Amino acid sequence: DDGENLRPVVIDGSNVAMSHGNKEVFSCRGIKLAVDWFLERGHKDITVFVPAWRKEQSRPDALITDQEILRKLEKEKILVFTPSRRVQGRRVVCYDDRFIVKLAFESDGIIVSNDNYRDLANEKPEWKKFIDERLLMYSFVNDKFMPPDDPLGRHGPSLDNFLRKKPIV
Repeated sequence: DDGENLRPVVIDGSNVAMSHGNKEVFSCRGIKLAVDWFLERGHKDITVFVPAWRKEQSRPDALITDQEILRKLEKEKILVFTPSRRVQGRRVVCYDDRFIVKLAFESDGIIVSNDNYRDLANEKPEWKKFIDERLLMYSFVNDKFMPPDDPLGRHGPSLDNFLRKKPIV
Protein backbone atom coordinates (compact mmCIF):
# COMPACT_ATOMS: atom_id res chain seq x y z
CA ASP A 1 0.00 0.00 0.00
CA ASP A 2 3.08 2.26 0.22
CA GLY A 3 5.32 1.70 -2.80
CA GLU A 4 6.67 -1.71 -1.83
CA ASN A 5 7.23 -2.60 -5.46
CA LEU A 6 9.60 0.43 -5.78
CA ARG A 7 13.39 0.24 -5.50
CA PRO A 8 15.10 2.21 -2.69
CA VAL A 9 16.43 5.46 -4.13
CA VAL A 10 19.85 6.82 -3.12
CA ILE A 11 20.74 10.30 -4.39
CA ASP A 12 24.20 11.78 -4.79
CA GLY A 13 23.28 15.11 -3.26
CA SER A 14 26.47 16.97 -4.20
CA ASN A 15 26.29 15.77 -7.80
CA VAL A 16 22.70 16.97 -8.13
CA ALA A 17 23.19 20.31 -6.26
CA MET A 18 26.28 21.14 -8.38
CA SER A 19 24.48 20.16 -11.59
CA HIS A 20 21.46 22.38 -10.84
CA GLY A 21 23.95 25.08 -9.74
CA ASN A 22 25.63 25.03 -13.15
CA LYS A 23 28.76 23.49 -11.65
CA GLU A 24 29.75 26.57 -9.75
CA VAL A 25 27.22 26.90 -6.94
CA PHE A 26 25.94 24.20 -4.58
CA SER A 27 22.24 24.68 -5.42
CA CYS A 28 20.12 22.95 -2.75
CA ARG A 29 16.95 23.49 -4.79
CA GLY A 30 18.34 20.94 -7.20
CA ILE A 31 18.21 18.32 -4.45
CA LYS A 32 14.70 19.33 -3.58
CA LEU A 33 13.60 19.04 -7.26
CA ALA A 34 15.12 15.55 -7.63
CA VAL A 35 13.59 14.39 -4.35
CA ASP A 36 10.18 15.82 -5.24
CA TRP A 37 10.26 14.06 -8.62
CA PHE A 38 10.51 10.69 -6.87
CA LEU A 39 7.92 11.57 -4.18
CA GLU A 40 5.40 12.55 -6.87
CA ARG A 41 5.70 8.99 -8.22
CA GLY A 42 4.97 7.24 -4.89
CA HIS A 43 8.54 6.56 -3.71
CA LYS A 44 8.73 6.50 0.08
CA ASP A 45 12.30 5.14 0.47
CA ILE A 46 14.63 8.00 -0.56
CA THR A 47 18.01 8.87 0.86
CA VAL A 48 20.15 11.85 -0.12
CA PHE A 49 23.76 11.88 1.06
CA VAL A 50 25.51 15.26 1.59
CA PRO A 51 28.77 15.90 3.51
CA ALA A 52 28.25 17.57 6.94
CA TRP A 53 30.44 20.55 6.11
CA ARG A 54 27.82 21.76 3.61
CA LYS A 55 25.96 22.98 6.72
CA GLU A 56 28.60 25.71 7.13
CA GLN A 57 27.90 29.25 5.99
CA SER A 58 28.23 30.12 2.28
CA ARG A 59 31.67 31.52 1.41
CA PRO A 60 33.33 32.65 -1.85
CA ASP A 61 35.15 29.32 -2.27
CA ALA A 62 32.07 27.25 -1.50
CA LEU A 63 28.91 29.06 -2.63
CA ILE A 64 25.62 27.48 -1.65
CA THR A 65 22.02 28.60 -2.11
CA ASP A 66 18.77 27.64 -0.33
CA GLN A 67 20.75 25.94 2.42
CA GLU A 68 17.73 25.60 4.74
CA ILE A 69 16.50 22.86 2.37
CA LEU A 70 19.20 20.53 3.77
CA ARG A 71 17.87 20.72 7.38
CA LYS A 72 14.31 20.34 6.15
CA LEU A 73 15.17 17.19 4.13
CA GLU A 74 17.00 15.86 7.12
CA LYS A 75 13.98 16.43 9.36
CA GLU A 76 11.98 14.43 6.80
CA LYS A 77 14.38 11.45 7.19
CA ILE A 78 15.43 11.88 3.56
CA LEU A 79 18.80 13.68 3.71
CA VAL A 80 21.69 12.09 5.66
CA PHE A 81 24.89 13.98 6.35
CA THR A 82 28.10 12.05 5.84
CA PRO A 83 31.12 12.70 8.17
CA SER A 84 33.50 15.59 7.82
CA ARG A 85 35.45 17.65 10.29
CA ARG A 86 38.49 19.92 10.46
CA VAL A 87 41.84 18.52 11.54
CA GLN A 88 44.76 20.94 12.06
CA GLY A 89 42.66 23.45 10.16
CA ARG A 90 42.11 21.25 7.11
CA ARG A 91 38.74 20.01 6.14
CA VAL A 92 38.80 16.18 6.15
CA VAL A 93 35.81 14.74 4.27
CA CYS A 94 34.96 11.02 4.33
CA TYR A 95 34.36 9.87 0.73
CA ASP A 96 30.51 10.10 0.27
CA ASP A 97 30.70 8.18 -3.00
CA ARG A 98 31.35 5.12 -0.85
CA PHE A 99 28.24 5.78 1.30
CA ILE A 100 26.14 6.23 -1.85
CA VAL A 101 27.25 3.03 -3.53
CA LYS A 102 27.31 0.90 -0.37
CA LEU A 103 23.80 1.94 0.70
CA ALA A 104 22.30 1.44 -2.77
CA PHE A 105 24.04 -1.94 -3.18
CA GLU A 106 23.10 -3.24 0.25
CA SER A 107 19.49 -2.10 -0.09
CA ASP A 108 19.21 -3.41 -3.72
CA GLY A 109 18.30 0.07 -4.91
CA ILE A 110 19.11 2.69 -7.55
CA ILE A 111 21.73 5.49 -7.56
CA VAL A 112 20.75 8.93 -8.85
CA SER A 113 23.89 10.60 -10.17
CA ASN A 114 25.78 11.54 -13.29
CA ASP A 115 28.96 10.30 -11.62
CA ASN A 116 29.94 6.77 -12.76
CA TYR A 117 32.13 6.09 -9.68
CA ARG A 118 34.79 4.38 -11.70
CA ASP A 119 37.32 4.33 -8.83
CA LEU A 120 34.86 2.44 -6.65
CA ALA A 121 33.81 0.18 -9.55
CA ASN A 122 37.47 -0.72 -10.09
CA GLU A 123 37.78 -1.51 -6.39
CA LYS A 124 35.04 -4.20 -6.22
CA PRO A 125 33.56 -6.21 -9.14
CA GLU A 126 30.14 -6.66 -7.49
CA TRP A 127 29.94 -2.84 -7.17
CA LYS A 128 31.06 -2.39 -10.74
CA LYS A 129 28.25 -4.69 -11.90
CA PHE A 130 25.79 -2.93 -9.63
CA ILE A 131 26.72 0.57 -10.83
CA ASP A 132 26.58 -0.65 -14.42
CA GLU A 133 23.01 -1.86 -13.87
CA ARG A 134 21.57 0.61 -11.37
CA LEU A 135 22.83 4.12 -12.11
CA LEU A 136 20.15 6.65 -12.99
CA MET A 137 21.68 9.62 -14.83
CA TYR A 138 19.61 12.79 -15.43
CA SER A 139 19.54 16.27 -17.00
CA PHE A 140 18.22 19.54 -15.55
CA VAL A 141 16.42 21.87 -17.86
CA ASN A 142 16.26 24.92 -15.54
CA ASP A 143 14.07 23.66 -12.65
CA LYS A 144 12.87 20.61 -14.57
CA PHE A 145 14.46 17.35 -13.34
CA MET A 146 14.54 15.03 -16.40
CA PRO A 147 15.71 11.45 -15.98
CA PRO A 148 15.96 9.44 -19.25
CA ASP A 149 13.15 7.08 -20.27
CA ASP A 150 15.89 4.67 -21.41
CA PRO A 151 18.26 4.77 -18.44
CA LEU A 152 20.43 1.84 -19.60
CA GLY A 153 20.05 2.60 -23.26
CA ARG A 154 18.07 1.12 -26.14
CA HIS A 155 18.36 -2.48 -24.87
CA GLY A 156 17.60 -1.70 -21.26
CA PRO A 157 14.35 -1.44 -19.30
CA SER A 158 11.91 1.45 -19.42
CA LEU A 159 12.42 4.09 -16.73
CA ASP A 160 9.14 2.91 -15.14
CA ASN A 161 10.40 -0.66 -14.84
CA PHE A 162 13.92 0.44 -13.92
CA LEU A 163 12.51 1.95 -10.70
CA ARG A 164 10.41 -1.13 -9.80
CA LYS A 165 11.45 -4.28 -7.99
CA LYS A 166 9.17 -6.41 -10.20
CA PRO A 167 8.66 -5.09 -13.73
CA ILE A 168 5.37 -4.67 -15.52
CA VAL A 169 5.11 -6.08 -19.02
